[PDB]
Amino acid sequence: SLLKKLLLAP
Amino acid sequence: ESADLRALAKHLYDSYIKSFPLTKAKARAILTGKTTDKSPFVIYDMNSLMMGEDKIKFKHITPEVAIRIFQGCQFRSVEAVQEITEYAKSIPGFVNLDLNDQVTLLKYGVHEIIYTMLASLMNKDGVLISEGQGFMTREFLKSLRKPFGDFMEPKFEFAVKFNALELDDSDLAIFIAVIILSGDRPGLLNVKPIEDIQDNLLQALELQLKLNHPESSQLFAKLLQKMTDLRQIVTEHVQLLQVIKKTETDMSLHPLLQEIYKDLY
Ligand SMILES: Cc1ccc(Oc2ccc3nc(COc4cccc(C(=O)O)c4)n(C)c3c2F)c(C)n1
Repeated sequence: SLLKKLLLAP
Repeated sequence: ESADLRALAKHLYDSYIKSFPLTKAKARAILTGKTTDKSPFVIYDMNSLMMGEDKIKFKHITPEVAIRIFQGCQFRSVEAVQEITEYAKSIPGFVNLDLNDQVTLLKYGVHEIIYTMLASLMNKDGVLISEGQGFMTREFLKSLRKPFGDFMEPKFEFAVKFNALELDDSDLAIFIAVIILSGDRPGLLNVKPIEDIQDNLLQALELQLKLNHPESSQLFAKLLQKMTDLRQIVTEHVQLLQVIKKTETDMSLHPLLQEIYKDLY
């Protein structure tokens, strides 16, 4: 998901 | 330790300042007219909305009026989701949660946080936009054709009551954190670790309010009710959203918002 990607980005 | 709860309070505030470009402190200064900065451009009708097209800068590049305003709110919400995600990741314990639970907390949390923070930018007369470059009057937003003229009134109504509590940015940082760490969001897999984090955040909030608002014993209990209230505001919003998606010939909804709205009430 897009939210997951935002969460994973340092 | 109480000392540790103050350190947590301070950590959240510092993170909050980092994560969110326009704070309540600065927003209130702008709204009251104390800042040395140049005045926001006032949008009070269609003609001034057109003139504002040149003056107001938006971070996102985009090479009828009611629709454009709605799309503008959309894009601001997209920016806000990203700011709020950054802030959530600064809450101790959050990044160590099951990743799908992190997603769930954000999915159900972000709009409640958006409207909490939107209040900071609102008075009874209107709302600050684009980091304070603009001010749109509450009356003009209300004058928009249906269903759009009612898009934001529920939020102004919430903000007027919420702002009467006179929280500051230090209060708000902890309030937001508590909301994000809600153990009762639909579909959470591992509830206890979220409850344990929120329990400590709630202790931090209670002590913050006791020290920062000594004369208002009722504030903590009222804020707990505002958290419940915010869920209703988001519910109403989602419902007016479905009205719009239909009562209008289909417009484009941002994919980040589509993802959030899927299964959202
Ligand atoms: C020149 C100009 C100025 C403004 C403009 O339309 C916009 C552009 C950004 C905006 N930001 C806000 C703040 O209110 C919000 C923000 C986020 C969510 C919600 C909500 O209710 O969900 C409301 N409003 C009203 C905006 C707005 F109306 C356009 C398109 N052009």
